[PDB]
Amino acid sequence: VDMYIERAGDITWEKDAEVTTTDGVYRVMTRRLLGSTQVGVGVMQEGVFHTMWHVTKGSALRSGEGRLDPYWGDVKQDLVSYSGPWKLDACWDGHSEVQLLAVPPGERARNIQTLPGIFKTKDGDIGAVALDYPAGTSGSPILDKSGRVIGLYGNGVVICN
Amino acid sequence: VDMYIERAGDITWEKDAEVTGETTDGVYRVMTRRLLGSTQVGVGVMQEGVFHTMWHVTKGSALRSGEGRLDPYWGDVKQDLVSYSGPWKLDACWDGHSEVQLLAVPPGERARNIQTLPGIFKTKDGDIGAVALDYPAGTSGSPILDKSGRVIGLYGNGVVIC
Repeated sequence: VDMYIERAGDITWEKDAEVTTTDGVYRVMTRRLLGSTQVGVGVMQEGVFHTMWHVTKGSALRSGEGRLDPYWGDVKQDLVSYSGPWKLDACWDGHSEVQLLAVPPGERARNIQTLPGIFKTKDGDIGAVALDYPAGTSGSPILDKSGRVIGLYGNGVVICN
Repeated sequence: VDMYIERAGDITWEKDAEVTGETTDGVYRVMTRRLLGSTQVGVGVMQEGVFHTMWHVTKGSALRSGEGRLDPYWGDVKQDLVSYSGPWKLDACWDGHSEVQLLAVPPGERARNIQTLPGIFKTKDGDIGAVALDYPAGTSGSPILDKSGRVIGLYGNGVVIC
């Protein structure tokens, strides 16, 4: 039994993308007996690891030889930061295309340019990436044209003001 | 509490298996409710009014079942087990040579039985059976069955040898 993170690539906006403990994007992996599972994805920015609460459930993560303890979490927002407070502040303008840096289980990271739908929720309107990825892709970062993370896959995108 | 259980089917050995709300007994998805939808975090077993799953699935957190909150009764983080609303009821063990059936309940897919022979895995305390099959995240807790349909362990937790 071992929960660990594994670099899958850099976070950048890609110009010609397909259309429908260093910083970067990581798979969250779990080893239990003879099995190996991708349980999710997250973002290392300014030495803080960001993912969704349901991916880790606050469990400590191995990175390399080191160990990352949960710093901050909210089950309601379904978010968790490791080694530091939440660092992702960018919001979606509500009209611009975004890029999903999808990291599906057993597959390479790839950017996919897409237009979020607006979804009516309890709290109000939020953006959502309407794309189907297999279980364990959740936490994949959503990027604005400036390469800043505007949300995590499964968790939606907040619209500004 | 954002976690709830949902019956996925009956626990039985299937003859024609591939080879390699309800308070009733059976196999359940463990779901979390987010703003944009529900996510399957695990699977468990309702036997004799007690819900069994793995500690890492719920973290001891209360579940919504049917129209009633289930409170954790027993748990061990080390063995990675938790029973709800009563003590642990699953006592059956693996003989160490017989094939078993994994009643896999993968996220967004129907329950299916697959017949397989566990490998023997070395732990600190000794030898245990381990199902060598790859299922997506959220399939952990899926019951492993002897020919009598009794649960001999949960997927990702291995199978105690008698």
